[PDB]
Amino acid sequence: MRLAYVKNHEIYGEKLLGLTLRERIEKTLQRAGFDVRFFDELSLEEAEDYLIILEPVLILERDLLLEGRKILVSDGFTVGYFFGGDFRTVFDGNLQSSIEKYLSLNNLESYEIWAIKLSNDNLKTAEKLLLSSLIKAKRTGLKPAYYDGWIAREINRKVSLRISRLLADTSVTPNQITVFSFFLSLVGSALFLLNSYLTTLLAGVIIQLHSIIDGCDGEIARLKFMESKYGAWLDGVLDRYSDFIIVFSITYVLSASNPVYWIIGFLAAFASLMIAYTGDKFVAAYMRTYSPEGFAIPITRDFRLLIIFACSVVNLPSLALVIIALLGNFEALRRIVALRS
Amino acid sequence: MRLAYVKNHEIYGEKLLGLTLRERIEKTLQRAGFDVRFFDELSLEEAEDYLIILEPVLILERDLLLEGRKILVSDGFTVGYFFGGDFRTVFDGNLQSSIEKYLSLNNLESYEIWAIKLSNDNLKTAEKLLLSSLIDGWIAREINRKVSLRISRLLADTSVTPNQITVFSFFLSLVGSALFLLNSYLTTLLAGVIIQLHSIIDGCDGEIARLKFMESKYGAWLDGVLDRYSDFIIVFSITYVLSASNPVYWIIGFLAAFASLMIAYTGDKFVAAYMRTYSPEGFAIPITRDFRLLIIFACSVVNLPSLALVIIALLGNFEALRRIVALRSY
Ligand SMILES: Nc1ccn([C@@H]2O[C@H](COP(=O)(O)O)[C@@H](O)[C@H]2O)c(=O)n1
Ligand SMILES: [Ca+2]
Ligand SMILES: [Ca+2]
Repeated sequence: MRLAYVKNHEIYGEKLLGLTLRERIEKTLQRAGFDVRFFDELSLEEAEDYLIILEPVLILERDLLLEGRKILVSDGFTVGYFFGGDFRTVFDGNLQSSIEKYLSLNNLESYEIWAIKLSNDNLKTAEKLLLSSLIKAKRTGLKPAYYDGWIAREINRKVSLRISRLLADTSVTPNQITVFSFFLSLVGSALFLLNSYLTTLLAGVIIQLHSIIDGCDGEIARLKFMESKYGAWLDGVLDRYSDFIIVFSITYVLSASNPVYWIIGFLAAFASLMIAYTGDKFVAAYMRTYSPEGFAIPITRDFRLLIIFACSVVNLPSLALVIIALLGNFEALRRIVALRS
Repeated sequence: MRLAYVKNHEIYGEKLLGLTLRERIEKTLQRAGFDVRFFDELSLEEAEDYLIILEPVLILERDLLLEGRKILVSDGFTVGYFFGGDFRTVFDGNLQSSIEKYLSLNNLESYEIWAIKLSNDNLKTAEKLLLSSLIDGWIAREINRKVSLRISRLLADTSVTPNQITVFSFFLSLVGSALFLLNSYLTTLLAGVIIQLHSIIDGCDGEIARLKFMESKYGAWLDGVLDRYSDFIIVFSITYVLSASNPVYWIIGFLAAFASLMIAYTGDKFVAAYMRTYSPEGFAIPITRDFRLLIIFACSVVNLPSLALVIIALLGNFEALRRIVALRSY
């Protein structure tokens, strides 16, 4: 057992994006493997490790790991104290004094964690930073199947985070967003079948909307601590259905004009599914996030859907199939070669 | 650090399926987290734990776990002694005496492990049991393994690696696919046979990996990836030929390919998300890879590969859907 002692402050009672700052620090520290104790006056109980947090803080990092004596800091400011079990031998019933003594006996290295000290002044800033911590990027401490591609990071998350901000104050769940997003991909696919510029343009727009909103399920999951194994599985599975059905619809319409597009469609669908499969099979076999260093063809899902959108607005959905088939199949083969080392 | 002391025996020098019995017990005990010491006369070094093996044995368990002092037995026969660090406080330079003493101070429980005591008599039996200890579905396990183990038995005494088998297996699937493209009953029949051969041989990579301690993460990744390529290319080849007679088969082929890929994806995504093997506890539609290839083989021998596409498209898509619903609880 590891104990996290958190000193009470009235500001913890304030709600930030659907949860009190109190439950936020509680849930983050629990995820980090600590039993939490809020206190006005500290009474020390037995544990292997002690984490002490005196000033009100919002922890933004996702995968906090605490091994060995350290002082936790955020931009030079002390966030909390991580003391060893031997703190018992020092504690004299006065917290202020006992910390002073323990620090004089030890030479604690400072350790940087992503956090923001809470004040009545800067909650708007806390909100902005909390939202920014929801993206799938190694910078946040998250450890997903794989991280956001460049389009996701610089285009799509900018929009979806603003949607998630509004959803945070509702009862909407991640699984509901995942299913709704899947449904949107079906609407887009149906629009392709109507075989006209107007509906093809609309299909493209709705597919890019789908791409954006598909980021909200993960954002809300992380934002309200509603992540689940099934949720991660379902989101991946339905994204595969979406990718296939979108290509199927475009291919089906085009095949009336030239049967050669069945071949291109087959290859585009295969490529789309295999970019996802090579990544998830990596996680399955290696038990770590898939995240290659250096060169890689940008043909992850955020790119594929943007390409479908762009080609659709100029009424050339056929071109999207060609690009995905080419780029996607080359990237899959490249991944095979690159991973051997 | 934990030390495994293994008494020398001439029988350890004999090769069993590509490795000496010495190398086998060494690698098994290393995998289990022990540093190995072969000995005629025992000299004790410092460690948290001691494992002592006096009689020549082949250990068949792959994930051996030793927590707390025990006597290791196989069908009542003592395989080895697992003593605590305090054995140091007892050891007097004579192994026989020290074991007697340590056992009189302790009341060790017996712990059952899968192993076989080695003699010049039962090495044929050792080979059979070792092959049997090497672990896509019920067809794979209960039909195909009967043939693949016999192939793996022969490959074990060569330098062939799991990755080489995986790539050769992939190549066979391409040969089968090419045969479908030639569009005649004879070549469709041959395609079916080669696809089932591919199914059988594809299990050899895992057998050889475990048998020769050559498992790797990349090997597991590569087999899965190339199996997806194979499933797609086989269906593509059948569909392409059929599309000449009726374009509706493009649709069925599309659905058969998707189904094949999604059965694999739902399974591997499960491992990625849950960090456990995917294994339903009750009913499931039998449409894992071993079944799919058998269906293609069977339909091909009566010149109806089109029926294989319909069956895979139907069973595979329903099974994917079933998994979605079922896992909402699991
Ligand atoms: N229904 C959902 C959707 C996403 N998630 C979480 O979000 C991750 C995916 O993030 P994105 O949706 O932002 O790409 C999943 O792997 C899982 O950790 C979830 O837990 N339940
Ligand atoms: Ca999503
Ligand atoms: Ca396989």
